[PDB]
Amino acid sequence: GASKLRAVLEKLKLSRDDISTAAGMVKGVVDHLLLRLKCDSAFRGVGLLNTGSYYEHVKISAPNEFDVMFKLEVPRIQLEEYSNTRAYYFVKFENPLSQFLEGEILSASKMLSKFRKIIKEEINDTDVIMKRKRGGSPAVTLLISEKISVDITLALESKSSWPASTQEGLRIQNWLSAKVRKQLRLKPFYLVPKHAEETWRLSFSHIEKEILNNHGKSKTCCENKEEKCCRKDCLKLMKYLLEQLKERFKDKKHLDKFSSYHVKTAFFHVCTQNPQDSQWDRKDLGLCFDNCVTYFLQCLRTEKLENYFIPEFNLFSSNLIDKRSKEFLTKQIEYERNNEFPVFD
Ligand SMILES: Cc1ccc(-c2cc(C(=O)O)c3[nH]c(CN4CCN(Cc5ccccc5)CC4)nc3c2)c(Cl)c1
Ligand SMILES: [Zn+2]
Repeated sequence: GASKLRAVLEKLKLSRDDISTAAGMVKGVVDHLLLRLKCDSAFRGVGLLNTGSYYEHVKISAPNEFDVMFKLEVPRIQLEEYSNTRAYYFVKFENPLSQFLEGEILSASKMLSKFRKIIKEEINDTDVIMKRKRGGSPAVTLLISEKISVDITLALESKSSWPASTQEGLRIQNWLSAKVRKQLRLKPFYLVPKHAEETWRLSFSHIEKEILNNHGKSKTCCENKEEKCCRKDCLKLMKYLLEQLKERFKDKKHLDKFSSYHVKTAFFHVCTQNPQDSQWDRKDLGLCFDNCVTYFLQCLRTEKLENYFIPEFNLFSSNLIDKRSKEFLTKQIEYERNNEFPVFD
């Protein structure tokens, strides 16, 4: 444990907890968008994923940045792995999405261009302007007033068994048990637009809250005084460590490809590595956060960070992130641990 780390966590808790109208402004915009979308022939079956919450945030230090998902149920889906990528698929199949068919394969580009057209129109009809940024996921980014920012992703939902590329993924059997792994694999999966082309990426982002809210080997982890663990605290600190380094070097482009997602992935790989709750004692926050920082550094150096669900998908391959960018971050983190983590004060 370290006192500095707890002070950072106390600051992050107060920004998250204090009175804010922001969620209300976002709910207003989202509820309005959903109504204009449910009238469209193609987006009629659109539903907000997790209709009840605090809307989900991409940043632990930014209370004004929101992350939202609109899902479309896609029964009787045929998936085809593109170029042996393990995570990117062609979507094959009347139905409402038959309009976006280009032969047999579903067009994401055309679906996103339509989704954008409808949102861009609703923006004019409280001031909400669509941020100029263009990319498949998030499909849309809105700036509400001056401070509030909302990412909106359009995703396809499938209730069929997870694709074969996931068979060895979610290696939680020595931590959460074989019984829990089997229960989670019965949950749906998502397909989001992203190029490896008219390819969709497999997404399991919805599995995170399931694990975070029931994260111990003991069924009573964090339910009493005797069983207080630091797993959630280590993830918040790992995320905050990346966010602060990204902010510091925003004028350069060396940390542009790194995201909270990479930090989450490496963190859950440490959970598999250290499955016992005794390896996560609240008193050992310092050493636990150190095990996290060390593992992430090893990922950067070896250029290896497997998708937690798709083991043959390396998020740190040279083709996705060049070595110079990795070596830059490796140098910045190594500086932070050798200087009592200055980004935290
Ligand atoms: C044990 C475990 C479980 C889950 C994950 C996981 C996996 C994925 C994945 O893609 O498989 C993730 N992706 C991202 C970033 N996304 C940005 C866009 N958001 C849209 C949204 C917004 C609101 C409501 C739904 C959706 C969701 C969060 N964190 C992810 C985390 C990991 Cl690592 C380990
Ligand atoms: Zn716990």
